[PDB]
Amino acid sequence: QLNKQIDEMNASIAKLEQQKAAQERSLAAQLDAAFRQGEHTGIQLILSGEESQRGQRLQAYFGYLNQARQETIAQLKQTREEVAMQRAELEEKQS
Amino acid sequence: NEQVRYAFHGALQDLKSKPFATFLTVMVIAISLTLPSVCYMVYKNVNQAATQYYPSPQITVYLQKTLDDDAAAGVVAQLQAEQGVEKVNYLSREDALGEFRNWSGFGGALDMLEENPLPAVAVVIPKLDFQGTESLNTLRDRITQINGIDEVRMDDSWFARLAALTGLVGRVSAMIGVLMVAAVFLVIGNSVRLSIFARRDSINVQKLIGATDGFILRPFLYGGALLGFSGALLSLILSEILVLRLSSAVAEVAQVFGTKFDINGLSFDECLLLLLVCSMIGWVAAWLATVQHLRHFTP
Amino acid sequence: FNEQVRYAFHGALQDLKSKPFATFLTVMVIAISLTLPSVCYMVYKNVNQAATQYYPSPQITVYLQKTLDDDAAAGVVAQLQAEQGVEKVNYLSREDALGEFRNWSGFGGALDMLEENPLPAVAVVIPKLDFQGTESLNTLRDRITQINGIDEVRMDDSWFARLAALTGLVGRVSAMIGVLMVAAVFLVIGNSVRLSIFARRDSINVQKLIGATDGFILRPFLYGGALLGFSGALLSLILSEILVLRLSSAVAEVAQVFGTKFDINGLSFDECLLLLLVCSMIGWVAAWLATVQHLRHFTP
Amino acid sequence: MIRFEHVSKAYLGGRQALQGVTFHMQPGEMAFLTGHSGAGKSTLLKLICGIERPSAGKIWFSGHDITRLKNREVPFLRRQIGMIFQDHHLLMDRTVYDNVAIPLIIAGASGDDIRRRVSAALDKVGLLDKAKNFPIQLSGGEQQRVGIARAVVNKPAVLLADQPTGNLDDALSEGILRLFEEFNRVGVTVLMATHDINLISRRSYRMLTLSDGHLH
Amino acid sequence: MIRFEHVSKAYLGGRQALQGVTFHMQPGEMAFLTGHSGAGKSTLLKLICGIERPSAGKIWFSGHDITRLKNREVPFLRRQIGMIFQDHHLLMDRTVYDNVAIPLIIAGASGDDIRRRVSAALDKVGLLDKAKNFPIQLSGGEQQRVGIARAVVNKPAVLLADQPTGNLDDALSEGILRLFEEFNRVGVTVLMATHDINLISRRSYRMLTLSDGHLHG
Ligand SMILES: Nc1ncnc2c1ncn2[C@@H]1O[C@H](COP(=O)(O)OP(=O)(O)OP(=O)(O)O)[C@@H](O)[C@H]1O
Ligand SMILES: Nc1ncnc2c1ncn2[C@@H]1O[C@H](COP(=O)(O)OP(=O)(O)OP(=O)(O)O)[C@@H](O)[C@H]1O
Repeated sequence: QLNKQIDEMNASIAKLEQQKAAQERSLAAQLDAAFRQGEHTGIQLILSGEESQRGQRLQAYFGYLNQARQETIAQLKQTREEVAMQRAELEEKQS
Repeated sequence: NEQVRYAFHGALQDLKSKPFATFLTVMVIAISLTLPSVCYMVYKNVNQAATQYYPSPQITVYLQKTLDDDAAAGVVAQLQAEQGVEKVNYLSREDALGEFRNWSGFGGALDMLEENPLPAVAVVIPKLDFQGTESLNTLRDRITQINGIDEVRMDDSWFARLAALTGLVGRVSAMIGVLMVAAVFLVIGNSVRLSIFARRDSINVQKLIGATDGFILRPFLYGGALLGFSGALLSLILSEILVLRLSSAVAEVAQVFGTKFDINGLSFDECLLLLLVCSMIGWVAAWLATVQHLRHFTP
Repeated sequence: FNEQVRYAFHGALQDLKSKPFATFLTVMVIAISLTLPSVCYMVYKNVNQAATQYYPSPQITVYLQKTLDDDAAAGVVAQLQAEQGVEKVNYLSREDALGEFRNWSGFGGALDMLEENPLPAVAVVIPKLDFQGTESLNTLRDRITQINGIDEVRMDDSWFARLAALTGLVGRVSAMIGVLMVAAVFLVIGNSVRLSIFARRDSINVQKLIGATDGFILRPFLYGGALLGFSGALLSLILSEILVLRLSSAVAEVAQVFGTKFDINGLSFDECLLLLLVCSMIGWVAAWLATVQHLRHFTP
Repeated sequence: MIRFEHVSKAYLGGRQALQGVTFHMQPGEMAFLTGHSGAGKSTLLKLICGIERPSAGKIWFSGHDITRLKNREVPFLRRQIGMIFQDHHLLMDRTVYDNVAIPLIIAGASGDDIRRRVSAALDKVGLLDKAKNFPIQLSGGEQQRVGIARAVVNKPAVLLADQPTGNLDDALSEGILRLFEEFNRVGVTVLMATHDINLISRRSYRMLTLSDGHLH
Repeated sequence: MIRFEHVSKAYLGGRQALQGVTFHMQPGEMAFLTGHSGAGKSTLLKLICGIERPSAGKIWFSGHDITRLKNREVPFLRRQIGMIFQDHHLLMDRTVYDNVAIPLIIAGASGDDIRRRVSAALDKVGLLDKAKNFPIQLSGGEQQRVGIARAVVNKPAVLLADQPTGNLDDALSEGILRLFEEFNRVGVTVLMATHDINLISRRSYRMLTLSDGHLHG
């Protein structure tokens, strides 16, 4: 679509960059978290019920979430190095 | 059975002719009996409070819907092929995304989740008999041999510390309990023996005039049994004062856990057991202080 | 005047040498009654040497806005520890502080598109004990909320006041046991000595009805009570040393699961002589009370 | 019924209290055995009660020899022996009425006849106004008679006494000697021991001496 | 200079031991007060020691007044009282030698003269051989004589005798009565109070009487 394809790709790149931004907020919450986990030997690793198991469930939840971030990178990276390469090749061939 | 009541009506004026001495002897028996009573009530209180508390170590099992959907519900059927586990409650699929967006605070960025690869944990805990050492590690091969899972983790080691700290506390308590019991036995066996040893002349005159073997022991076994009875009764009516002393203090500990805790008092049968034990130990210590003392005056 | 003191001491040991199945029994009762405060005091000293393993109770993590590199974050950290409530803060930051994530927590680095790491460290702040608790927590929140740019004002006191209420419960239960323990020491001697004097009431009678002195009657009984207390405290020290040698093996199992070089540290020499002196004074006071009670009995 | 063969009493101190003594008395007569201070008269009365073993020798009582008897039936012998002692051995913790009424409670008599028997025993010795009292505030003349009133209850077959009338005046010493001679018309063996001679020289039943166990 | 004006003692049981006694005593004077077994024989000695204070009247001893005396002063006026007792007031669970030696220990005597004082006392009484055994293994009649031996040590100024020759024979009674007869050559009074009248019928001394409480003499 010539310039309209580039205009749509700009909005797609903006949405992708916002997904990147949400990804380092996920890693910031993960850090903020991993260090909650922070504790050399003491009392915090016992406490009482519920909330300690909730923290372990949160970090094990992030253990699957951050590797799911890898394939959510890869899913939009499949259309990043191929659609944009074809859009530049189609515009150069028509010109 | 009242033919000779002279013994029971005779072993009271020895305890009433010196009322301050008998009173403060019953004081020391009650004080030395209060420590094992309060220690036993503390032991039974923390034993009752170790039932709904002191949680079992947690085993985390992954049973996600990426592999299969009906197998995640059906794996409950073959996870009973292993003894020791009594709680097999499994959280539903809404719990995983209902807890993450309500406590982690990052539920606003997961609105565009087209596929959800997030698994669920399993609440599988063993009973109290098979706990500690490598008993948790002996059941690894059977859990790893269970199909329908992708991976499993060993995510706890704090329970080994907890059942080393409680083992040390139990060792200290078991060392101190029999030592307090020995303190009670020795304070009965000494606190009455000097009472018979105070009145040697009654033994000498009652033996020197022609009596029988039991008539010498008649006003002394009852005196020792009554002294132990008075000490045990005073200990029971003094331990409840300290129970109501700590009754207000344990209340603030209840609401910081969200529950409500109460004090388990001494029951009727164990109070009668304490009275009978103290009376028989007083009787034995009065017999052993007199039939040994009867052989002195027969050369 | 030392001849009468020597005669009183020799009379006290002449009584204690006679009836060796009775003096030893009285010494054993006093020693078993006194070996409870020794054992609970070794436990009380044992749990106060778990104060280096207890717990930094606030874990406040305050971090400024993004790209807070070099001395810009260090000045904020230095003024964060400039308050009266916080005095020690270790300043770990940048990439080597970030390196604990990849080897400790594992996870995925995602270094292909992470580029610049957005958050090097948070605060690492350890204040001093728990006088900054929830009664005074909102007072110190107002100190740190004045400066802007902080997205890390969160305080989730996961300990809450729990391990507090529990510590107050332990310190109250131990106190109301220990006052009874001290009174049990104060009363077992108080009747062992008193009934020993009551066995020798006829001696006080026959010494009063001849020419005597008011202070001559006291001294053999006072020395007998002092030797009873001294023997009870000495055998209590012996029993407590055997129990320390018994419990030396029991700390070895909890030493492995913590990986620390820990000693029980029982029976220090500054408190053994103090225990002996206090128990000798209790025996002296009990002998004084029993002898004064029996001296006022025989008044005209 | 007292019969003595050649017995020898020696203590653990190696001092021969009685080397050789041999006497025999018919059942139902008095005696007035005396001696010096070093004589063993009171321990001679003590061997009859069986509280002190005769060591080497054979002693006869009624028809049974108290030489190797077990301790289970040692104190069954002294229930029929009304011995008063050197020091007045009393129960100071209880009153004089319960002090006199010890052998009636021992023998198992009914409680209605205990008071009558004790009052009859206290009539002849003269202790009525000082009944239901303790022996602490009784003077030694009264405490010596308390043991006498304890030894004259429930009509003993054999009666022993070592120096009564010691703390007692001569006017009442004669009266309690006729009290002993008031029992000795019903069959009872009386073995009165004493040290004074002036109030026992007015009679003669078995007036015998003792010099380190020797008789004649 | 020991004298009684009109004094008497009441009791917690309501019985009157004395009804008013008036007697005077020079230093170094014998006495042979006697009576029945109900009169105030031993009680009068208990008043004159200071063991029992009178309920009525006031009492003077030596040169002072000893009625209503403080408890801190009555042991200081008992060292010079050599009281013999009726019952054997003796230190049980103690040997004979230190039992006689206790008044020397009260007097603060040294460790060298105490043996030659106590052994001389037990020699003059006649109980030297029984100096290493206990009173529980002594004879009953010679448990009194160690009481006399305890009463005749350290030269008491006033010697009181609550019935000696009680468990003593005929021949030894004049032997122990003649023990007090060289005490009259020095300034010490003796208050012999016996029941039998045979040992006083051959002696001419002061003859006091007690009868129900009335003394006069
Ligand atoms: N328990 C005893 N242990 C050792 N020797 C004893 C004991 N009792 C008495 N004797 C000795 O026995 C002898 C006389 O004792 P016993 O009791 O018969 O005297 P007694 O005749 O009552 O005395 P007295 O005539 O002076 O009143 C003495 O040598 C005395 O030392
Ligand atoms: N503390 C006392 N309380 C009450 N009554 C007492 C007390 N002491 C003695 N009596 C009584 O008062 C009287 C005084 O007797 P006391 O002591 O003078 O001896 P006694 O009659 O001469 O006798 P003994 O023959 O023993 O010498 C007696 O009846 C005695 O029981």
